[PDB]
Amino acid sequence: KVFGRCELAAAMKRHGLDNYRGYSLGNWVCAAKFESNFNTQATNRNTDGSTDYGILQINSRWWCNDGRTPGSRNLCNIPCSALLSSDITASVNCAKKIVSDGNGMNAWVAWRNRCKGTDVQAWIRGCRL
Ligand SMILES: CC(=O)N[C@@H]1[C@@H](O)[C@H](O[C@@H]2O[C@H](CO)[C@@H](O[C@@H]3O[C@H](CO)[C@@H](O)[C@H](O)[C@H]3NC(C)=O)[C@H](O)[C@H]2NC(C)=O)[C@@H](CO)O[C@H]1O
Ligand SMILES: [Cl-]
Ligand SMILES: [Cl-]
Ligand code: NA
Repeated sequence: KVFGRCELAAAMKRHGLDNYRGYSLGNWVCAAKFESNFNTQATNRNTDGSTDYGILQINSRWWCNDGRTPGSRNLCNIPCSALLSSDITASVNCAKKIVSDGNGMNAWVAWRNRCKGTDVQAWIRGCRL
């Protein structure tokens, strides 16, 4: 599923991401935009053999099991394919654990390089929230 911008904003708010660990909703929408282009089915292989999955590009070295990332963990206790669903529940629940793990939203490379320190509120302009 390719979400609309305000559609995804509404979904993340309902699932409790707006100001989760202090990160306003626009941060999460900006992260999703540049990680996946709002596409729940996005996948991308990394040089270390791991793969990033879903709307928030959650990585199989740490967070989910995809059966092909040796020596990895599965800290969200979830198959990585669950992160590709049109229902973003699994991705949001896992994202809450990632952002709580010490480095905040710096765990998302695209967030650090393209959202951090910008006017992220613009990502929820015009949305009925
Ligand atoms: C969205 C996503 O999947 N991002 C991936 C990053 O999570 C991952 O970075 C590494 O993440 C782990 C887990 O959070 C980091 O380990 C944690 O480090 C903190 C700070 O030192 C420490 O307090 C925690 O105890 C420790 N947790 C565990 C379970 O060990 C690790 O430092 C990150 N590595 C970095 C930032 O280089 C990166 C790299 O695999 O991939 C992203 O896609
Ligand atoms: Cl915001
Ligand atoms: Cl933080
Ligand atoms: Na894994």
